[PDB]
Amino acid sequence: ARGLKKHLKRLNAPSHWMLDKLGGAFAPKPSSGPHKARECLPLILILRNRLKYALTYREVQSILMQRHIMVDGKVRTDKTYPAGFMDIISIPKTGENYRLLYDTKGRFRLHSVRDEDAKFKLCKVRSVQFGQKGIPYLNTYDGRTIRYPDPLIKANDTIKLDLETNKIVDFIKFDVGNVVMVTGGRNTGRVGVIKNREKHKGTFETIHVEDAQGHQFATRLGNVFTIGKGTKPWVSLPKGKGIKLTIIEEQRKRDAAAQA
Amino acid sequence: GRMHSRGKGISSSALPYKRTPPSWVKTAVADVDELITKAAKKGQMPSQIGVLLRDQHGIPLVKSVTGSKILRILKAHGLAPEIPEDLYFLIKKAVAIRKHLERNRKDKDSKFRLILVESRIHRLARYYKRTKKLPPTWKYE
Amino acid sequence: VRVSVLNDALKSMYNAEKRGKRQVMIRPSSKVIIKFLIVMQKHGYIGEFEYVDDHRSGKIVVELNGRLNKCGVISPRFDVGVKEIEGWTARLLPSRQFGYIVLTTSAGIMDHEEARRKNVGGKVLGFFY
Amino acid sequence: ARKKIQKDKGVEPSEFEDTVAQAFFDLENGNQELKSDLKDLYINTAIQMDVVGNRKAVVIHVPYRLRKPFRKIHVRLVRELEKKFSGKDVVFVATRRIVRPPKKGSAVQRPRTRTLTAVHDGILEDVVYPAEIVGKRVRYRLDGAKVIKIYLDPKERNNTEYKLETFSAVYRRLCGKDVVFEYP
Amino acid sequence: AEQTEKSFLKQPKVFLSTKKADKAKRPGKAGNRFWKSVGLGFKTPREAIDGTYIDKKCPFTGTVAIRGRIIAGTCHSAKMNRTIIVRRNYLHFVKKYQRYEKRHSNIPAHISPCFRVKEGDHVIIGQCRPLSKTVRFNVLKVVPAG
RNA sequence: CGUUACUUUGAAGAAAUUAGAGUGCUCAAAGCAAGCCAUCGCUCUGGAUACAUUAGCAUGGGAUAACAUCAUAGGA
Ligand SMILES: [K+]
Ligand SMILES: [K+]
Repeated sequence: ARGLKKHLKRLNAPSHWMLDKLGGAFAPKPSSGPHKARECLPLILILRNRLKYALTYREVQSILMQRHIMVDGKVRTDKTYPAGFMDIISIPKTGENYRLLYDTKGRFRLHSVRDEDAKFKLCKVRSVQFGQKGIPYLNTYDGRTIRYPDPLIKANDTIKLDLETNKIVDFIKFDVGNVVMVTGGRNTGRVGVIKNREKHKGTFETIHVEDAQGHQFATRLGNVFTIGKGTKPWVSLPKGKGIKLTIIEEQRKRDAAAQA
Repeated sequence: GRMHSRGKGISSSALPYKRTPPSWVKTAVADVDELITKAAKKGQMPSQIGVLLRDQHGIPLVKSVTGSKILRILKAHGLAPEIPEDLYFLIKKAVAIRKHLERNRKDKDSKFRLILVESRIHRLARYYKRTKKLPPTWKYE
Repeated sequence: VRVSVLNDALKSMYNAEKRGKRQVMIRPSSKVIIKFLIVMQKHGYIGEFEYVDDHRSGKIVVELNGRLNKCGVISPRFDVGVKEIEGWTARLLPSRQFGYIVLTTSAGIMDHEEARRKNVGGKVLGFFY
Repeated sequence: ARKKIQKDKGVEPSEFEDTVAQAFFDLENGNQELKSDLKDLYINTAIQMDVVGNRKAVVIHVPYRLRKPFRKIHVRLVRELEKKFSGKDVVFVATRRIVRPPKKGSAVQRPRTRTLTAVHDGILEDVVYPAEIVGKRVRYRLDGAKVIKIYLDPKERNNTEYKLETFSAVYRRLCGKDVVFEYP
Repeated sequence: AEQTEKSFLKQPKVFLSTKKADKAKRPGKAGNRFWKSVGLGFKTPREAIDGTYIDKKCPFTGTVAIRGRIIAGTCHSAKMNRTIIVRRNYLHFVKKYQRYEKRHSNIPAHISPCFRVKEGDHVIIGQCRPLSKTVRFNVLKVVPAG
């Protein structure tokens, strides 16, 4: 190619979007923004496929051009805006607030949150280093730069950001024993506590996580997001509570529900 | 099988099960060791030293009495041959055949046997170079 | 030359069992042959066997009980994962009810069922049924 | 009164070991053959264990370089020490170091005389020293038992006739292998 | 002794003509020879720290960084200026016949003067930026054949 | 402060295709829908899972096997 791609073929769209195969030749190509294209949930999908507010592309445009949707406290009119993990989606007309979390099957789920709980997001620190003028600055995986961060904050940390004031109100150090959520790979959406961190020089670092029921899983450092200090996450979790179920137990639940 | 013939002989010596000296052996260990040293001093090779210690002395097997092998004992006292004995004998055979062919040109059979002898020499020299009992650049011509 | 002592042991045992002999002598002896013979004895396919020490490669005298149909080696010792045990047993065993494939595993020398029980793969030594 | 026995490291000698040491001290200059060789005698450890033959047996450890001088005086000492403790078949077995097998992350040559096998064969040779080993046979029974059969020399039969079961028990405890003895 | 070129050869960003020379300072400071640990658990050879050679492609005293693959092998050729051929030997599995065949790969690697190597030595190379048309590796450890 | 093969487990190995869970498009090939006594709504509805040579990364194992050594140990 002689430049950037503008189109996303529907077959080549992320599989967690759960787009259907015959809905068209194309999928919404996510715009550049805070989250990666392959790891985000675009606004058009949230509005039409998930919340059912809109029925068409044009209806999503109509809703967004009314300035009805705020992402993390700010009005977005781009339909392909890449909304991502832990983002607050608020509609200050119906009075509903949503935190974009992962279910245990790797798919973004709009989790309803309280009005007070929609006043902060959780960000993962990507790096800490000196900017111009020798001023220390923090950057996250959701594209934010924060200057003069707390010196106790290091890379891979989780900071609590107040959307109203745009400051770090609290932070969590990436340590063994902190409850985490996996945001990438086959364990996406799984919640557990870190048991040990296995480091290997020159290559990716492996984190060993054990969930509440005792199942153990391992994932790379880049796919781990701390959500609480200790065994108590700072945000509310979806109904699964991050506890992945085997297909046999899912069938048990379905059989019990049908029997009732 | 013979390496360079179809002969399938199985004639060989059979060492006794008892690895300790028979009670009738009374020669002290140092005695047999210095006997070996004199034997190598005239120029005998370990095979001949063993033969003489077997048939002219009350020593059935050196290893049973002393606890070591003849070549090891000679190496300990610095009398081991430079070229290993089997290679020495093969080279002697090769030079004898080469002299005979320098007198006899029509002897094609002896030429074939010389080819076999030199093949054996190359095999054994390769093994000795790999085991570092020969100079790394040791060459036969 | 002697390339596989296990093959000679198993082939001599097979020939002796076919001949109706009640004793077969194995030479040379080896730890792998004694370990294969222990598996064979555990499954009841042979009786007593005796290692004879001759200050060399040993000898084994095995009692035969007429329960052997065939024992053989697989050469080469192909790498067999736990998942390929089914294919190997289909290839080599008379039925899914009887017969054993002997594997060399880092957990030890064992039959394929015991290898499944510990989920350990390895290399195939042979078979007997 | 603390010279004949020397623990490898400064261990407290068990009471039976001190009794054996006292017996050695009282037997130093008893006889002409009891002296002129007992000067270079040193014992590591002596323990006493019961045997099935209704008697009892005592083993004697040795620093392994006076082993042969010990062998030369083995028969006489066996008599004397047995007289010192009648009903206690006395066996004189040297002390050998069994080393753990080398790992892949090691380049040690691990002398084969320090491996467990060679140690056990040396031990079995030392425990029946008045007799000589003519043949070794190992039986693998159906239940997995590994019973070892050793053929002793037909000569010295009476010299090693009633020590067979005590030898079996000694090799059972200090080595851990089932053992029976026969005569060609 | 090392000035064998038509140009002076200096370590970049090291001031040799400094007036306030000092030996207790870190490498590259006060006219000290610059050197670095390559990381990845590899010790810096003492002949690189005490050397007088100037090699910009040296992993320990040059400007190259070791990042990417770490490959073992055997010195197959050492007839080039500071560059050797590393032969890697490996088994290629043939699926249909369930067997293996022997295959080899010739990897050019830059070798710094801190190592002396001969054909047959066991070497450890680490991936670096392209140093020439065919070279993307730097010798990091040399084990003699004996 | 000897490697490697081999094996085990883990992470990856796009989607679509394949295998396969659910679901009465009237059936079916399909599709990823839908279902609920009828509900100004609800089921957080569902939109699983498996497979994926070889090569690469990591974990445990060392039986089998390969290579390198393997009495100046001149050992500590
Ligand atoms: K391009
Ligand atoms: K002969």
